[PDB]
Amino acid sequence: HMSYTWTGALITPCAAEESKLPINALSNSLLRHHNMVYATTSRSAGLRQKKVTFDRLQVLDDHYRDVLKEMKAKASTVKAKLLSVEEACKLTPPHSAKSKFGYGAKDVRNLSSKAVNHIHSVWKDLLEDTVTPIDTTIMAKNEVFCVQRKPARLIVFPDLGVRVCEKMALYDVVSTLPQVVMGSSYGFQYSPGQRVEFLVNTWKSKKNPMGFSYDTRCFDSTVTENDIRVEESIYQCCDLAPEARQAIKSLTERLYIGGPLTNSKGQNCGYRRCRASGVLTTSCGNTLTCYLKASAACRAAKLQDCTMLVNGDDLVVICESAGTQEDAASLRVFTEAMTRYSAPPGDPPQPEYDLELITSCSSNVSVAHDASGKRVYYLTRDPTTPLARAAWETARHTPVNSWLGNIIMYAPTLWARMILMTHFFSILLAQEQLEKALDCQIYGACYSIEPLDLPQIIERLHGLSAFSLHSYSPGEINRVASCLRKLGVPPLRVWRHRARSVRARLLSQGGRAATCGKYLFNWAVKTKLKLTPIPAASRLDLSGWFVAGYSGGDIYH
Ligand SMILES: CNC(=O)c1c(-c2ccc(F)cc2)oc2cc(N(CCO)S(C)(=O)=O)c(C3CC3)cc12
Repeated sequence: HMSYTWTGALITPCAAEESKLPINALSNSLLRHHNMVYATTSRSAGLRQKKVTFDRLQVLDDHYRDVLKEMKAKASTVKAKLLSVEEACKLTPPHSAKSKFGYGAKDVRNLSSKAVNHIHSVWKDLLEDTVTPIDTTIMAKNEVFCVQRKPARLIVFPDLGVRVCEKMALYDVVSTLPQVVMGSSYGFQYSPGQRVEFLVNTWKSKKNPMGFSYDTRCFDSTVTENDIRVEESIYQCCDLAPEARQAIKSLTERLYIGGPLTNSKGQNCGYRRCRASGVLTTSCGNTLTCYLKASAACRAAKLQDCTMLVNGDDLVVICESAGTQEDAASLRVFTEAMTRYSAPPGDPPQPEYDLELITSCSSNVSVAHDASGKRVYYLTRDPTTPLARAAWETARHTPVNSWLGNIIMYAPTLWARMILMTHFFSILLAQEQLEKALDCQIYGACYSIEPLDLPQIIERLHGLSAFSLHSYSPGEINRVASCLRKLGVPPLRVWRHRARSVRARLLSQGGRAATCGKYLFNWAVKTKLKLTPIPAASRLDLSGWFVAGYSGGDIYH
């Protein structure tokens, strides 16, 4: 019962891959220790293949089937619609990988007849054939990290035509079902501000709160055929159009449960029997499956008043404490239950008695103070990976601008405000590209965003306090400072100095540029302006934003 079988054909690249940090005239203004930053390449895919390849065994008990019955009871209340071809086509990213069959993402988005004709033929075939495995391309991801080296992650995805049909059958399902089935535990529903609020209120809801993060070793590889059938049975509880049901069963049999792996050069690389990383249902399936198993394991471990927070394969549980020694015992029982369900941990879970000491999705809760002095809670992280990618993006144009994503999702943080906003607005001012829309990612979904609209977006995801936070905590300041020394990034005082320059330059352009200077950089100056609610922030249609996650899902807004 192996996650993968392999032929020995290599996972080949699509193009030239750089492993070393590109340097330009801007590089040393951000980061001087360039040998610390690297990009993963297909060269390391061979190592990743070994890591992700193992036997899965599953022992399913009454807690499991009990939780699944409840999950299905809530699933049965969901009505989901089929998307039209044209609705699905406009959800396709502009630089989504082109079809093998003679069209690309822009053909799809323009509703070109060749594209649409092929998509109708793929759909007709899904309705007619519920057995034939669907081909997938396997590729190494190119992502940037700091040293102390990870191997390349693997992306497995079907043809463009198939991807549009997934949207047609399942987009409304994966968008509406997870909140209904999991309620407040479904993490992708929250803005970062709503998410902190939920965590703190949940932490406060307990008499003696304890919490842990539970992170599964190679989650996609732990997902069995049973797990993918159980997900399908949940989707099928929904009130669906008959073609949707058939297409969902076809996509499950032929794509989701498994299939042949082909490289970029067309060679058969092997065969998948676990989760594909680049299908529509990756995030939702993972979130459901992770919730099912973890809720069941809570019951096996008799944890009092478990609150789950689940996003994909990331899981935090906050529950009632039984004292440190017994909590420790209980976590091992939790871990014992999860492992039996084929979800063992990378690192064993540790109980925590301070909300700020729990880390999941690389992030933790911390505290600062707003204008009035009142404490505000916010999500932050070690800035190392964000900064290493900022350094890469200073010298190379990338299809996803992590700096922009990081400004949006960590806008209230010290390091995003002082370093990322300062640095990238300076570059944008110099190139006169403040109004140029840039592709970025929030919860795995693709967004095209104009840097000038950041103040609006930040106010909506965080509120006006994002522009007013101060008196950050000694622990947080310490981590950032230490990261800046390790990477060879100038100290925070240099950034305050440059921010005043950036601020004045932005004000000197007037308009939306001036708004950016006023709101984003008010922290930089001594005589603080008063920051009132932004007129335009109310106008912005933030629907699609924070209903669900779509990591690997090939979704654009
Ligand atoms: C189950 N885990 C969670 O819900 C998350 C926690 C977390 C929870 C409890 C805790 F004690 C410490 C941290 O922090 C997060 C940050 C992000 N973001 C970053 C995505 O990498 S963000 C800052 O955009 O909100 C996300 C995004 C993926 C939805 C999810 C979580």
